[PDB]
Amino acid sequence: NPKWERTNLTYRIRNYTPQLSEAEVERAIKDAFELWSVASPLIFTRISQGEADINIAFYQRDHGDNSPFDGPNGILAHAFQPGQGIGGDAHFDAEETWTNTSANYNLFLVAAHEFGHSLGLAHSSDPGALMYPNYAFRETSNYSLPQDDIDGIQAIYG
Ligand SMILES: CC(C)C[C@H](C(=O)NO)C(=O)N[C@@H](CC(=O)O)C(=O)NCc1ccccc1
Ligand SMILES: [Ca+2]
Ligand SMILES: [Ca+2]
Ligand SMILES: [Zn+2]
Ligand SMILES: [Zn+2]
Repeated sequence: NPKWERTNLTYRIRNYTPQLSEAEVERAIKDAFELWSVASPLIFTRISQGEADINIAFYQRDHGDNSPFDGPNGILAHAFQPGQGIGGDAHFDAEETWTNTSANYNLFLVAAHEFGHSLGLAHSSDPGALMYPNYAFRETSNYSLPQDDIDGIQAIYG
C-alpha cells in the first residue's frame, strides 16, 4: 500500500485549460485538496515553479507517460499513486469541456477524485463514494467528503 511518509506536500499547476479563468482553475484545485485535508493529517502547499510532490497538468492524447488520453468524453483524467517523480502526479484531459457548473465535466469533482489516487486510495464500489469509478455531478457549494472516502484516507494515514 503506497503512502506518503510526509504530511506537508507541495503541488504545482504546470498549465491551465482556456475553458476557465486561471483563478477558477486554481480554486477548483485548492478546494479539492481541502476536502482530503479536513479528514487527514495532510497539509498541501502550492508552489509556482520548482519540483513539487504533485504536478497538475492538462494534456492531450499522447503525453509521454504511456497512458494517452482519448479525446472528448471517455477517460477524463488520471493520477499516479504516492511515490517519487511521476508518483502522485495528476493529468487532466485537455480535450474535455471543463466547467465550474453542473454541466459535464466539473473540474473540482474530477480533481477531488484524482487527488484521492494521488494520496493512495483505490476505487470504491460504493456508488455514493467520490472514489467510485464513474463520474456523477453532486452539489459542490459546501461539498463535503462522503463517509466511505473518509474511512478510506483514515485507514491509510489518520
Ligand atoms: C483511466 C482510469 C484510471 C480511469 C479514470 C480515473 O479513475 N481517474 O482516476 C477516469 O477517467 N475515470 C472516468 C470514468 C468515466 O468515464 O466516467 C471518470 O469519470 N473519472 C472521474 C470521476 C469519477 C468519480 C467521481 C468523480 C469523478
Ligand atoms: Ca477523454
Ligand atoms: Ca510526483
Ligand atoms: Zn498522463
Ligand atoms: Zn479513479
